[PDB]
Amino acid sequence: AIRKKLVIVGDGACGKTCLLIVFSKDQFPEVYVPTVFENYVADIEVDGKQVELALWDTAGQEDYDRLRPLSYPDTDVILMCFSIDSPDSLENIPEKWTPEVKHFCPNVPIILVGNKKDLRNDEHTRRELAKMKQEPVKPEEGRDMANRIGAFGYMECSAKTKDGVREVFEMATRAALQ
Amino acid sequence: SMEMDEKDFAADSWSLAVDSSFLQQHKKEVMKQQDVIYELIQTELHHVRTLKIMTRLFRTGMLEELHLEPGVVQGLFPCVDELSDIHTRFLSQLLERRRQALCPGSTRNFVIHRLGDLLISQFSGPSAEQMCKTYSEFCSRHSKALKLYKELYARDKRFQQFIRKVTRPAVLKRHGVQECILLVTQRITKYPLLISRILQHSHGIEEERQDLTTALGLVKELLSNVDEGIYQLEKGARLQEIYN
Ligand SMILES: *CC(=O)N1C=CNCC1
Repeated sequence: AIRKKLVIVGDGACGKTCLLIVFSKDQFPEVYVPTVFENYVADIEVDGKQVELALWDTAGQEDYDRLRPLSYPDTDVILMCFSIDSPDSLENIPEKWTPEVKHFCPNVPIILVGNKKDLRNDEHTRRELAKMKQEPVKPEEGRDMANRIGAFGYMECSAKTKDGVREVFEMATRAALQ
Repeated sequence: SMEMDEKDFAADSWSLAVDSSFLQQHKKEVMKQQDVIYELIQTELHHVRTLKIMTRLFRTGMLEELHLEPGVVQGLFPCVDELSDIHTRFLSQLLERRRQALCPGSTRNFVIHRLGDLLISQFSGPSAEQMCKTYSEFCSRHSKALKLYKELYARDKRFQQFIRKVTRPAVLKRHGVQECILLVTQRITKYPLLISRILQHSHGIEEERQDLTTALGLVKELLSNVDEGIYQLEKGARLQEIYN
């Protein structure tokens, strides 16, 4: 079992703490969702290979430009998150997060991940976004951004329903092995 | 950690830690506030435990079993004694506030109504200046500590042998040397998230809402100062690289 490091990046409230929690927790948090995530070492078997995947979050570090890069040393895979109910979080991907990740983590594969895909057909989400001349991020807008920033791939998930979560982490393990 | 505090913080939430007949006597808003307060104490208990693994398991184990210089060990675990003192003191105050709040006849049923005062004391005056200087120093020596660890593991057989031995227990799975260093660096940025969520459920008593709003401002001022004070050291860096 080789050791690989994963770091999740993206704007505040893009669902990155929730995503790490739902993957690391054996049972869905039905009573309390923790505010923060410390770290976790996942035992993952992908395509016949056993890997110890260390999971790290950057939540809380978004306003601290000199503290935040301390999370990057020896990263093997970056999960770059945006929220599907937030087109503004997708716009910050190529100008803010991508230049930072390519500077501190050169040659590290980036997986662009569209979080909260359940909100794409939520009525409160659609009504609130319409009050700002907006709509939920379409699948092709996510793929075009992933293509444009040179991402390894594009993936979507829902931490609320657990759909697509296991697939994101198994694909991140495969990317870390290349 | 000590068994007493580990059992008191074994449950996934405050709602699960207290007796269900005690939980039923409280409003949902109180339960929500208490769950985030419980998470702040539980993560402070885990943080202090991470620093004891660094000082007692790694640092002292290297000094007592290896033939490395004392300056090598200092480069691997910078400010760990000062950090341990600051956080063990803070944890002691949090645990005493909980113990004082227990119901007579109970070791688990409690409600913490006042916390903002304790958070203002920790993040103001001399204790805040000491956290600021210590975290500015720690975070500036972070990269050097990781590079020094990697150099020793790949070159020294006995150092590699020591690491494999002390990190073999399952309880140490997420607590290797590099993991402990990043765990400590990330701790300070968790405080505004925890305090903001506690403040969200603390509007009932106005003195408490104001004490938590003051405490949030103090933590953010501290983080901004630690961020400004960082200048990442490099092993064998030349004066020319520094002044350019
Ligand atoms: C994932 C989640 O629900 N939360 C994380 C930080 N603030 C509170 C809730």
